[PDB]
Amino acid sequence: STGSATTTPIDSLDDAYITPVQIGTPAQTLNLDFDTGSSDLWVFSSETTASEVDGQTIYTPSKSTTAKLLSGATWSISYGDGSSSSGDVYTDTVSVGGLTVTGQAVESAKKVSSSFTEDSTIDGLLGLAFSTLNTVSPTQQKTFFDNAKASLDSPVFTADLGYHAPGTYNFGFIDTTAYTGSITYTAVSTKQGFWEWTSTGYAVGSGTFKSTSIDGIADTGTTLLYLPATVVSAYWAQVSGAKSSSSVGGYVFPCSATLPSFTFGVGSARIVIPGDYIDFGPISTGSSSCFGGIQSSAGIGINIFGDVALKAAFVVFNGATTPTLGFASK
Repeated sequence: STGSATTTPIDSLDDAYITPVQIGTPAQTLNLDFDTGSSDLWVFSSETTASEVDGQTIYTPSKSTTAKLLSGATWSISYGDGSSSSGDVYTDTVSVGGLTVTGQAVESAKKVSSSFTEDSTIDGLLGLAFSTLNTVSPTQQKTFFDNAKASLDSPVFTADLGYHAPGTYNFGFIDTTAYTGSITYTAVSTKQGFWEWTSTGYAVGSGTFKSTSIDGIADTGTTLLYLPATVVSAYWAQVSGAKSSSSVGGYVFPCSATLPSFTFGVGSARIVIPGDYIDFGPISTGSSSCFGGIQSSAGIGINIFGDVALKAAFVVFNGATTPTLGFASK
């Protein structure tokens, strides 16, 4: 089997991407944030504290003939940005782009933090990291990809995120029309539960390539590119007037600037992030100070190749027995 679903930015900044997901019988369609940096499929639901719902579409398990309470199971998750959610668990039929999993753990939120409430466009998350990070207790549950794997033509999914445009998540096949040149594959460590890999270096604009190992995770659920302070300083030093602002929470730059591109290495291959991808616009409405799309990972504890980097590439998440990551230009 295969599946193919369109993923759409939630706003004009590409802050996140939503993908329609069919849950239950008859189908309830929720728009979920596909997140290769976590491993829980959780949704706004009929059980979510009413004051914490503001515009989201909810999953109502009582209206699904195939929903079953997973008795005794609870979940609770906290994300790198400080947000969180928790609740109980149902199993139900879940379909993505024509690909169906029966018995999928659907984590029903009783509580969500303000950040989720305030985002009316995201109805939940669908985790695509390794199932070892799944937070369901006392019986850990498998991701959608993990459950689908054996049925897939090939044990892969791909992320093709757009710049200010829709893109595609595919399951079970590689669309050879979706990228240019060849795909370069690189080793993955699953030791922390992430799609963790080592970039071979970087360049800033038309500058020379610096060969240096940068361990990081491929994370569709993170907006920006978070890299070591040395790398990020080297980038923003090429933008007149750019500075790190503790009041704003990172690097800002004059909105009048033209940003340089940023290149990262995948083996001997190179992925170029155009300068425009690194512009996240005014820090506040009407401001002439703009927020940078490359920020320091110092104090995160890990480097994150988030959407800013991934949307510059066609990315293969290979879930074979020995997992790997593939990157192609597009």
